[PDB]
Amino acid sequence: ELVMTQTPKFMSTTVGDRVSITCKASQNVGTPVAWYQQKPGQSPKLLIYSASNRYTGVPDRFTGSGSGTDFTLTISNMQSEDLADYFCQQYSSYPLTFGGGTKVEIKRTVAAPSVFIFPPSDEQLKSGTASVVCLLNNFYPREAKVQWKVDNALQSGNSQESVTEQDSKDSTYSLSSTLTLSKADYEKHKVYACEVTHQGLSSPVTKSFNRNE
Amino acid sequence: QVQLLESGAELVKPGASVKLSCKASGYTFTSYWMHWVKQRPGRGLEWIGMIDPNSGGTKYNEKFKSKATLTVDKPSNTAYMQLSSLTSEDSAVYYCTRRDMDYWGAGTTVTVSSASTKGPSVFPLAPSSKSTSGGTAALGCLVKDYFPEPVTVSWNSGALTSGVHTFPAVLQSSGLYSLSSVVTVPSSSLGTQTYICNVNHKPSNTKVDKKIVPKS
Ligand SMILES: CCC1=C(C)c2cc3c(CC)c(C)c(cc4nc(cc5[nH]c(cc1n2)c(C)c5CCC(=O)O)C(CCC(=O)O)=C4C)n3C
Ligand SMILES: [Ca+2]
Ligand SMILES: [Mg+2]
Ligand code: NA
Ligand code: NA
Ligand code: NA
Repeated sequence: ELVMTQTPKFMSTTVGDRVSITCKASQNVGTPVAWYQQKPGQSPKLLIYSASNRYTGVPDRFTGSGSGTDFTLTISNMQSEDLADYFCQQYSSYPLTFGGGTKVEIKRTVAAPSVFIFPPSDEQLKSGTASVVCLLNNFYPREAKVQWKVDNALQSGNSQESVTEQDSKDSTYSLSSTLTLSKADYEKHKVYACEVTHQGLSSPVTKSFNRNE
Repeated sequence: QVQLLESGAELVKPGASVKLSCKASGYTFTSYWMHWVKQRPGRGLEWIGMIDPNSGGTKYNEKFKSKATLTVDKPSNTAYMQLSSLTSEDSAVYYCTRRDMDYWGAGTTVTVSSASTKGPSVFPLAPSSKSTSGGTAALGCLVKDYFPEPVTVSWNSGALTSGVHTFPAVLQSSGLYSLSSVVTVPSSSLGTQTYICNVNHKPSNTKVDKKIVPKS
C-alpha cells in the first residue's frame, strides 16, 4: 500500500525553538510527497508538495526536505501560529496514503488557573436534575486535579471533565468539571466546593458557594 | 474564491445508506479531480478514491471499493459520495477536496447509530453568581443531552469572539452529549451588556438563543 510512517506522534516545543517531523516510506516514492497543517476544528491546509515545494502563502518558517523514502518537515522557528497537527502524504502511487499525523503543541512557563464555580440554574432544577460547573481558566501545563466536596463529603464518580485544545494567543489550556446531582440530593445539601490542585499553586485553591435560597 | 460546500451533519441508522454532497463554486468544475477523505478522532486521514467531474472516470482506494460510490452532476457542479450498509465504523467526518488538495470542504460529520436524534437543552451559567469577584468575570451556557454531534455555539450572533472558550463535547453515561461554552468579560459590563449564546443542532433542526443575566 506504500505506507507512510510518521514520527513522532507527539512533540512539545518552546516558541523560538525548532521542530522536525519525519515520514518513512515502506517503498521508493521519489519526490511526490506533501505535507498538511490542521488546527482543531478546521480542515487540512496544503503546506508543501513535491517534497520541498512550499505552497503559496506559506512562510519559509516551514521547510520540506528529503527524497526517496526519507522525508521531513521542519519548522525552523516554532511560533504561536504553528500550534496544530501535521500530516504527510504520498502521491507517486495509488492508492494515496497519509501519515499517522503529529500533534504539535507549545512548551511554556507554568501558569496557575483562575477558578470559578457555577451553581445550577433555576431552570434546570425543575427538569429533575442539577449541574454544578467548576472552571479552570488559562493555565499550564495541561495536567490538573479537581475534586468536589459537598457538606465536606468527597464526591466520586459523579463528575466529568473536558479540556480545551492549547490556545494560540496564550499557549494555555482550560478545563471544566461538571458535577451532576438530582434536584433532591442537591436541595438537601448546601455547601458545594471545587478544589483545584495544580503545579502553579503552592497549595490547592478551593471555590465554593452555599445553596443560597 | 474557491468554496467547497458540504452538506450538514448526518445521523444514519445502521444498515441504511447516506448520500453526502459537495457543491463546487468559484472555478471550472469539470476542470479538476475531486477527492473524498474520511477522518476519525485520533485517527489518520484516509483517501477514499477520486472522480473526474468531466469524464465520469473514477478511481477508488481498494479498501472502500465496496462501501463508497462516487458521482457528479455538471448542471449543479455538485459531487456526490454515497455510502452503503453503514456501521459504527463509517462514523466519521468526511471531506471533499480538489485534485491537488489546496481547497477543502468544511466537512460533514456522519454518525451511525440506532439511537434517535435529540436537541440540546441550554442553561445559563450565571455571571459571578452573587459574589462579584475582582477584575474579570466569567459566564456561559451549559449545552446538554443532545445527540449526535455536532453542535455549534456563538455569542451575540458571532459579535463576541474575545475570551470565548467552547469546550469539546463529552459523551455522558446516558449516551447523550454535553458541553459548556464560556466567555470572560469585564465585570463592569454585566447588567448593562447582554450576553446571549446561540446554540445550533442541525441534526434536530434545533436553534436556541439564551440570555445570560447576573445571578440573583
Ligand atoms: C493530493 C495530492 C496532490 C498534491 C499535493 C498536488 C500538488 C499540486 C499543486 C498544488 C500546489 C499544483 C498547482 C499541481 C499542479 C498540477 N497537478 C496536476 C495533476 C495532478 N495532481 C494530482 C495530485 C496532487 N497534486 C493528481 C492525482 C493529478 C492527476 C490529474 C489527472 O488525472 O490528469 C497537473 C496536470 C493537469 C493539468 O494542469 O491539466 C498540474 C499542472 N500539483 C502537482
Ligand atoms: Ca509567535
Ligand atoms: Mg464542558
Ligand atoms: Na488558520
Ligand atoms: Na472539481
Ligand atoms: Na439564533
